[PDB]
Amino acid sequence: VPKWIQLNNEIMIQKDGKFQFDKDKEAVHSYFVDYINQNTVFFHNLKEKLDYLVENQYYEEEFLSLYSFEDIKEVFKTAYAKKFRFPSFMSAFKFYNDYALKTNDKKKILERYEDRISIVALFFANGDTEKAKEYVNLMINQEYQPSTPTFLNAGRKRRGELVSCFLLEVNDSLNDISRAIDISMQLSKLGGGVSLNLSKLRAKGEAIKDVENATKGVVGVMKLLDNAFRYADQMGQRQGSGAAYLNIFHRDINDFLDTKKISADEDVRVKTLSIGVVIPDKFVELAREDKAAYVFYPHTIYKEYGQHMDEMDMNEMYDKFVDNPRVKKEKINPRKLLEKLAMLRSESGYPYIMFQDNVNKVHANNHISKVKFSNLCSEVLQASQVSSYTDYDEEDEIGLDISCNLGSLNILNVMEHKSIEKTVKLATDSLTHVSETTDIRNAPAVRRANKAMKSIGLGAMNLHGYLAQNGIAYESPEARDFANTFFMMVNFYSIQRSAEIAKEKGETFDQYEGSTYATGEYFDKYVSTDFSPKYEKIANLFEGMHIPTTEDWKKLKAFVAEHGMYHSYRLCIAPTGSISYVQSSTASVMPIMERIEERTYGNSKTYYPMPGLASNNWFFYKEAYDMDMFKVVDMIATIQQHIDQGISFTLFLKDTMTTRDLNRIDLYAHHRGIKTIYYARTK
Amino acid sequence: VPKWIQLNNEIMIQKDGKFQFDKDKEAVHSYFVDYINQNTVFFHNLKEKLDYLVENQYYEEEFLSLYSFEDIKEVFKTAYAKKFRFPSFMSAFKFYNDYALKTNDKKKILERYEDRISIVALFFANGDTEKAKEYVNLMINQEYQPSTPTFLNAGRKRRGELVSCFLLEVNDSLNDISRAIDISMQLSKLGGGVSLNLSKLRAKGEAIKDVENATKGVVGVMKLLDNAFRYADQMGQRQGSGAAYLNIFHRDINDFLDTKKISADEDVRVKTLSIGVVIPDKFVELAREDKAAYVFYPHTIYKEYGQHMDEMDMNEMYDKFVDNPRVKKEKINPRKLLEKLAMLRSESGYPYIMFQDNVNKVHANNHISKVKFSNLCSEVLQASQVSSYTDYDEEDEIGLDISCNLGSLNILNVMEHKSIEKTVKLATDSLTHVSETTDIRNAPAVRRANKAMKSIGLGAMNLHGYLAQNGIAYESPEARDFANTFFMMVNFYSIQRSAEIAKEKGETFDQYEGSTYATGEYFDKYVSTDFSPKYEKIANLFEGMHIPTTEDWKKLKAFVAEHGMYHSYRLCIAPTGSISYVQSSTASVMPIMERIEERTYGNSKTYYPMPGLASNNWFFYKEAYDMDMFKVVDMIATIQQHIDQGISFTLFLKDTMTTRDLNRIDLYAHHRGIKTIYYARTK
Amino acid sequence: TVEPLKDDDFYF
Amino acid sequence: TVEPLKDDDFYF
Ligand SMILES: Nc1ncnc2c1ncn2[C@@H]1O[C@H](COP(=O)(O)OP(=O)(O)OP(=O)(O)O)[C@@H](O)[C@H]1O
Ligand SMILES: Nc1ncnc2c1ncn2[C@@H]1O[C@H](COP(=O)(O)OP(=O)(O)OP(=O)(O)O)[C@@H](O)[C@H]1O
Ligand SMILES: Cc1cn([C@H]2C[C@H](O)[C@@H](COP(=O)(O)OP(=O)(O)OP(=O)(O)O)O2)c(=O)[nH]c1=O
Ligand SMILES: Cc1cn([C@H]2C[C@H](O)[C@@H](COP(=O)(O)OP(=O)(O)OP(=O)(O)O)O2)c(=O)[nH]c1=O
Ligand SMILES: [Mg+2]
Ligand SMILES: [Mg+2]
Repeated sequence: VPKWIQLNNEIMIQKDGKFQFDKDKEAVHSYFVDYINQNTVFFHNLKEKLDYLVENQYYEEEFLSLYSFEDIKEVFKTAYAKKFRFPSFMSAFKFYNDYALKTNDKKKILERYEDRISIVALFFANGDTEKAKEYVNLMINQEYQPSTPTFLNAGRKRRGELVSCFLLEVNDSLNDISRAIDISMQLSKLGGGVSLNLSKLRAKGEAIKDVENATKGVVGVMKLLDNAFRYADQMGQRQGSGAAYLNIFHRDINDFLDTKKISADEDVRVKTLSIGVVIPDKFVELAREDKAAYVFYPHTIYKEYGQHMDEMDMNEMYDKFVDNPRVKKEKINPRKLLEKLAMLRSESGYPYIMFQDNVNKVHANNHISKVKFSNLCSEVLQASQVSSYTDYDEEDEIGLDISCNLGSLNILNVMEHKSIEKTVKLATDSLTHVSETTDIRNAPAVRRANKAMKSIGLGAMNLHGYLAQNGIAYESPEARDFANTFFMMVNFYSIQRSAEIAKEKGETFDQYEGSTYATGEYFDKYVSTDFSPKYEKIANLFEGMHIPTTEDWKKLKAFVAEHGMYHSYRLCIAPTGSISYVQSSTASVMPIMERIEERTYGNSKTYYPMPGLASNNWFFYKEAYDMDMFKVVDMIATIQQHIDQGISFTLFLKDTMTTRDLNRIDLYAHHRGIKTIYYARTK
Repeated sequence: VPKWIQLNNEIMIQKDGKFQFDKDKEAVHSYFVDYINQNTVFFHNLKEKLDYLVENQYYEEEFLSLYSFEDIKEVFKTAYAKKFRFPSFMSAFKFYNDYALKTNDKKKILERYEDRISIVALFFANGDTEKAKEYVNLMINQEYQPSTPTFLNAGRKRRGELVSCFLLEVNDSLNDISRAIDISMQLSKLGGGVSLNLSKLRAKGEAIKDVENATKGVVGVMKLLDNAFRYADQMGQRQGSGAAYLNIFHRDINDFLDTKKISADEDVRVKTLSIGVVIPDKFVELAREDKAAYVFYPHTIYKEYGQHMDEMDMNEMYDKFVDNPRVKKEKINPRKLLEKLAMLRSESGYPYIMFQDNVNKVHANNHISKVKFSNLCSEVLQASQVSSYTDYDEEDEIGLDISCNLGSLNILNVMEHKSIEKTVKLATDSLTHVSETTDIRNAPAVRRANKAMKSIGLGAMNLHGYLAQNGIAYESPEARDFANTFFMMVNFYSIQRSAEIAKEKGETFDQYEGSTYATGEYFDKYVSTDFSPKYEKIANLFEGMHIPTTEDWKKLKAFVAEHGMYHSYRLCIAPTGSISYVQSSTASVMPIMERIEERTYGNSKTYYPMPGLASNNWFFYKEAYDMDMFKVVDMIATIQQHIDQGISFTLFLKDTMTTRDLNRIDLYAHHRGIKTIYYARTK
Repeated sequence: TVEPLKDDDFYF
Repeated sequence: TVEPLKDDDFYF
């Protein structure tokens, strides 16, 4: 057993009835001194290292060619001047096992944390040395963490795409289904997760060219997609992961849900495809009143009205569909369907829940389209337009797919440095650069939507960590007050940066004029309401930082009306799992699952205490399974009111909880304005 | 129990020690008088019936509009002038349950046999009333039978494609694999069987973009294809059928064969995909000498030589591949592989066996390409060129994909009418019309190859029926003598018709100049050898018909040299599964499986004696399982010397035959020039 | 543990 | 049943 691993395992060995938390610093120091320094390649100078990395097909020479070697040396010195030290063994282990560049044989280490940070900053700056230094300071201070794809692949010749989340609309035709399979395989080949909307596919038993009962429904396409994702499993290094979304009013909803039953037959069972359900307010209203509900055949609706069922307003068109003899529908029990969803989530954690009306009542780009589904992580909520892929030698009608490149603010580090504005603006710049340099040449809708909408996702992490290290309970009203103020500030500064970028480039996103930003309806609550902390304790946390007021929001509204917005979507809180160890932070805005994380790496078990965990803050590091999910919903709803996209919201359930408790949590989240529910985790 | 079923079931009730074969005429008479005449939609005259059929979206008006109604009436009168009577219950039952046009509710019969034949003749003639009458006489005499797709769909608005056999080349890339899946689904949607060549795909454990052990091999692509064919089930009435072919020297050959093992894991099993193996002479030579053989990784060969492994001559390149260090190969036992093939064919009847050198030593279009694989029925053997499907917005490099429309001569009726030449020429004209009227909108390579090659397949059926009804044993030398003479005459007249069509249209098939027809190397054996019957009994069967001599073949060779050839391929003997009942003929050129065919339709069982079966010829109707498979191989090889494409050759094995017997049968077929082996049927 | 909704889980 | 192929099985 490695010496550092033995030191780490001493964490759990109680001394004086207390965990030996100081053993992790010794564990990380031993890990470095005994493995990392030994296995780190030696280079006489930075010039030689850069030459070796470029010539040996490790780095892309184009982005490094925009700087004189003096500027590159200055940037690397800026990264190294901080003398950054990993506070725990797990942070350094995760970095040097996942993100640190290694020789082609995976035997030696070519990049340190400073080297990766400097390369990422130089890639972001796009030839600006001062901007590169600012990015280096942001990342080395760990105020901002680029998403795993960007952090790992930026500046590397043999790299996947820096965007890893894609949403695909599928039209009701064989050409569209085949193109969807091809695009999913192409995108999974790039390492990105693919979410597909299957609500426009006709249900099982529908006619194909005036021949009845010919359609296999969404389950056959689901089997096709599951096999496609299994085949394009990223060369075996990471199994292909895809998500399928179906509106609850789709006739195949019960068959769609049954694909995740354990007892499901292997023919119908889908193994590697995640499933989410889009629930309009109409379904919740029907279930609340216990009224018999109907699920519709999409193709009958399309023929009767000329539009897709998910392209129409269900809250208004449900009665018309029920009263239309030319629309085929199946009677269902809405409460039975809700209970089936709860039981399926308890057994497997699926499906994801998207509350469509919660998403679209605040959606700023409803003129472009309503939000119909989410991504594989359930935090992407953007307008999409379905593409029409025609026969060979015909012209395809390319629509708008969804993709956003992610980055996370480190809430603890941002608050400690009092740099919400600067960090948010720099992260927005880096995400804009990543979006601009991204070009998928096998997903026409994805490429077109990336060019037209310029969507980015700026997330946050270490909310529970920051609160616990400041003596604030995650479920307390003070925690919600802090989240309200912090995310209001984040939204304000991201909007300001988007407007500044639009002014500098003299260009907004496609169809901005019809958005709520253009009309000013977006800023109504910000100009009419105040979001400064209501608790003196929280207000003190923001000392030295300007909290935007109603006057500031009015000025920002006027500025946006004058100059517009560059990004259709800016903020989305993704789960941010792997890089949380490197950042030494709690994942996303969710509460911690366990105070100390027990992991197995090889035959050696590693112990990871929650970042900042200690005797004096043990009580504030309350585990998620012990919290009231209603309070977690309150926190997420407080945060979600300042996020234009969704928040990846996992539910942490105890094994004693019945399906009724899960249903109550779902209904409260829908009541509280929650947009999506990611996972039902049971302890 | 219907009266006709009761009469038919009286066949097996032996009276006086003999079967009551005369009950079938009574059975068919009762069937007609009590079901068909009752359930036939009544029209006052042909004009009203045609107007009703065209108005109700039954008959396409494009082909009918080419004729004045007087011409259509004359053609229909010609069809009815024969007073055609179905000789057995099964023929009429098959026609009126599979091919007769029925109302949309499937309750009434709109088409009689004469109406269907007249519609097909009008479709063939393309406005030529005399040509239409000739086609009506040809089909009503049952000398020529259009294939099930052409016969069923011709002249129908709802009709699918008249071509049903498709061969696709798959290039070694994700784009090409996705395009192959899409094209397979598109062609299955049309109801045609799709065969894919997987020999170009790199083996499992090969590198993708300098990333080793990333490729999943041909079995992952096979799983994708199996799911695609399962999804495109053609309404489910006929499950989607696809075949995958792999070269025996491919690395994945063992895994390719393991997909058909019953013991195979379900994640590897491919339920709906038939598998064929392409065996070059090199493999047989290696197994004969018991030498250790190697299976090669295709991508290593492609990188080393810039050409695909299956695009090279293995008999010339095997030693170079073995001696080349840059080529990756693993050792195998050729005799163990042959035994595994025999065991798999005994257990499941798979894989199909294609003897590549047997096919390509007589292939006339080796300049275009060698024949690398076969179709789902194992009789299509044509040159193919793989396509290069590139990224979206990139132009594709469309190759040549194989397809042919099928027709069968009725040997018994062609010999009774002494109309080999006229029947062959009319069948060639009809096949050419079907080929010219085909346009596949989602298979660019299929459509391009159809335009360029103009390949047709003219088969034959009722060989065993004709021989038995003439006192000739199937395995006897006289049977092979008759087959030799008859198929030599068929080849002569099909070549003459192809040359005449080329002269009339002024065009040959693409790349005809480099073919063996152009250089005259095709006619060497015909100008040097006489194919007249060597037995007086056989020579008498051809009395009244002119048997081409060496002088006639010299004249035809000169004529072809002058005018060229319109078709790259003319003759292929397909199984002719269900349309043989309508013609009251034995299936293809294979020997009959049973003397009396017992089948259960609905809840009543029916008996079908072999056509012409009686006490006098009972012994000549020897069943295939009782036949010496060596004599069947001899007969098929005799026929195959006059067929430019392959022949669907099913092996009929007794349960007592060991795997060594099957291996010996395959080795004798390879020795005798057999191109393909279709199925291993065990009694 | 499957338990049914009781018409009050829809109100908060 | 399964029996091996002998050398004479490749000649006719
Ligand atoms: N916790 C840590 N995180 C990251 N790097 C570390 C850590 N501990 C040690 N290192 C690396 O190991 C090197 C040697 O560590 P050590 O504590 O012996 O340094 P030193 O001689 O005291 O000086 P300095 O740390 O300023 O370089 C450090 O320079 C740093 O590169
Ligand atoms: N075996 C058969 N095959 C095809 N059609 C048949 C057959 N038997 C009867 N029919 C159809 O049923 C009609 C009535 O048959 P039936 O034998 O009673 O006729 P018919 O009055 O004796 O004279 P004809 O044989 O000239 O029709 C026939 O005219 C023909 O249309
Ligand atoms: C071809 C085919 C389609 N489908 C389903 C998937 C598609 O969403 C749906 C429509 O297929 P389409 O490709 O749109 O067929 P079509 O356009 O020719 O017929 P229509 O005019 O009615 O649109 O049918 C199957 O389930 N199985 C099949 O084999
Ligand atoms: C993308 C991908 C390809 N493959 C297989 C299918 C193809 O036949 C083969 C080649 O893939 P390609 O799509 O051709 O990959 P590439 O051309 O970018 O890389 P290279 O030039 O090195 O070939 O790899 C997989 O098995 N899994 C995958 O995820
Ligand atoms: Mg359609
Ligand atoms: Mg390639």
